[PDB]
Amino acid sequence: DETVNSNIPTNLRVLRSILENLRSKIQKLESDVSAQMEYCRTPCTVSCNIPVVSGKECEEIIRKGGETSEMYLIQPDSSVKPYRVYCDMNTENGGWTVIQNRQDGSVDFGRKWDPYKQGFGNVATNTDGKNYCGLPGEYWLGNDKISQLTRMGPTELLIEMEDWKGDKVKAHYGGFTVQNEANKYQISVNKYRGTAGNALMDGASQLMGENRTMTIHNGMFFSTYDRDNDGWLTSDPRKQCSKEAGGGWWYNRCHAANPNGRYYWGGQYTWDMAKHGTDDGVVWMNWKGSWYSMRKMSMKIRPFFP
Amino acid sequence: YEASILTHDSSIRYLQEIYNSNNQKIVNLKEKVAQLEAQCQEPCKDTVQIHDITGKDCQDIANKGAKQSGLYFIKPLKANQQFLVYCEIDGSGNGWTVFQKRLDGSVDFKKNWIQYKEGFGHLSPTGTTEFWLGNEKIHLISTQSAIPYALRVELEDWNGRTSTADYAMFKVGPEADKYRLTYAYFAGGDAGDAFDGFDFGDDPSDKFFTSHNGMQFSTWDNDNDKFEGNCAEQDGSGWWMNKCHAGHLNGVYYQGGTYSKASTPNGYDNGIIWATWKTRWYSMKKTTMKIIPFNRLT
Amino acid sequence: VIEKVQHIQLLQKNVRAQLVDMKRLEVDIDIKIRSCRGSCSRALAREVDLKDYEDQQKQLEQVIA
Ligand SMILES: *[C@@H]1O[C@H](CO)[C@@H](O)[C@H](O)[C@H]1NC(C)=O
Ligand SMILES: [Ca+2]
Ligand SMILES: [Ca+2]
Ligand SMILES: [Ca+2]
Repeated sequence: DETVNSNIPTNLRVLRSILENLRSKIQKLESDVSAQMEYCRTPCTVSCNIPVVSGKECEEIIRKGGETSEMYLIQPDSSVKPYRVYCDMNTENGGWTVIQNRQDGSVDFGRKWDPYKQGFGNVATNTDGKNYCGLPGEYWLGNDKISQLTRMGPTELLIEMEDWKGDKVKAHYGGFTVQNEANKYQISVNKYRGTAGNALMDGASQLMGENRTMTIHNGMFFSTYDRDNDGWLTSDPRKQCSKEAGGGWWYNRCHAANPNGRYYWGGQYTWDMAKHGTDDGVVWMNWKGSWYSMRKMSMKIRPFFP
Repeated sequence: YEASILTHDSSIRYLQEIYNSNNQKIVNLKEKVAQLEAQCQEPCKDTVQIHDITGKDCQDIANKGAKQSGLYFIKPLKANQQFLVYCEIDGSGNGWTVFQKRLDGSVDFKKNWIQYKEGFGHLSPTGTTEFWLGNEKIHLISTQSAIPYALRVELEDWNGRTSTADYAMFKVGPEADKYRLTYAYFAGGDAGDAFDGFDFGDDPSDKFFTSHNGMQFSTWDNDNDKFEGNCAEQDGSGWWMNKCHAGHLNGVYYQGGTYSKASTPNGYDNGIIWATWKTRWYSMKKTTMKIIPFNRLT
Repeated sequence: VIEKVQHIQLLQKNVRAQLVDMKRLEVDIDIKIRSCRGSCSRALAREVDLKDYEDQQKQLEQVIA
């Protein structure tokens, strides 16, 4: 009316600033996407000359002389064809077969079921002008292969992560197994020890009761945004633990940690940044809490020798 | 400065025109984004690939159709698992399985028994890498049920000059016999039969002390030489040592090829030498050792 | 509430929604662009400034009141 009618004008001026501001940020983004689309008319490339020494997996290779950490070819079993993998031969006596690796966000992890089944990403890359690929790329080996390796015999799992401030903690599991596809790659872990927090077996430290329990991954089934096999038993298509862009993991209701989450730059991220407000992203609540995305995350396995 | 309260209806109806417009563009953008995500699921293209064609050895494969050098998977009849190798296929259609390679010194050859048994170094589609296939593999290949094999030794100096030494009925034994090297006879070659021995003049037994036919393989951690001391160790390598050598392809890689006695705290002649061709103080610039069924060697 | 004073209440929420939506699109595009690094010849080097979005939000929550 009298003075309240003064808000209206100052108000129009505000929104006017925003709506015309955003309309520009959009222009910016559009420009940005068109550029990247052009850079994608051609791919990135690698030249990974294969090492001579080979074996069923990294442990056998290091016992056969392979002492350098790089890409190796392994034939777990004679039925299946040999495949490339990265071997960590330095970390804790080496002989670690890397099955999962995050470090820079170069690879997409929010994929469907089939790709998590076959594997995806870049295993290795060429190091400072060298004919062999000595550094690991970001990748998921593939459920089938992981299931086969862990079953070959007693297998232990080493999970490593780093925050955006340089800190590092580890998660060790003396026993680790992943069943085959018919069993929805059901996971089983045990004999923990570390500094990262036993998120897989216990659940989120920040939670209490049935909540700290429904975040337990041990014994869970594997799910991808296009294949629900989680702990949420309902018909509400809005409660599933893995939504579009989200990664495949051993979700319950829903998680304590998710090494396969979206790679948020910087670390801290909020609900209004996440595609669904849900908190996807390389999480491990037991150490950095709920809305923090690691800078480095990796999963390594090694035959367990008492 | 706050205008007419009558413009508000158009002004208000204006922010809406640029609001829905914004939402519109955002939708197309998201579509554009969907398309981008599609062009970013693939992995970097690896130049180095392996052919599918397999066989008992490079020849078996070459015959099957393969026509270009490159990495392949072979499985000799008696082998447990199959293993990758570097096949060389010429125009005449001869599949040479290479098991030793030198060309830059990037790969250290001062390795132990196991490593020399299992193999070390890297395989490359363009045969531009150094390696040792592995005594066990070489053994398997050269002792396939009733198949005489032939070993060709190719050298090259720091002047673009090459030479070759061929050996008929090449064979390498099993670990039980320390991968003993053996052959029927020097099948010729301008490189020279360095395996038969070489007279230096240091001793009256030189020839005897430097012959390689029949010699077992040695590494510092597994002395099998004909010397009261350790050949493989002194030279710092793995090889069929006698006392010690006349032909030694797994030697230290001396850049320039020319080295002397003042090259070590003992004056050892531990380089890539082959007495019949150049002097013992000349380490080759390149070295390749390949085999192929004798019944094919012209 | 008069007609006009009611058409504004609508927008205020609308923009607040479109702001959040854009803030999200921004992060989504950043993540996806970076994930092209492992597939395409190169990746558009960039850096999002959530700050401007963080300011326009409050700057709007205040004027709504
Ligand atoms: C479990 O979650 C519900 C809803 O967020 C909450 O009310 C309850 O307190 C939680 N349980 C805990 C940790 O007390
Ligand atoms: Ca995807
Ligand atoms: Ca469900
Ligand atoms: Ca001796």
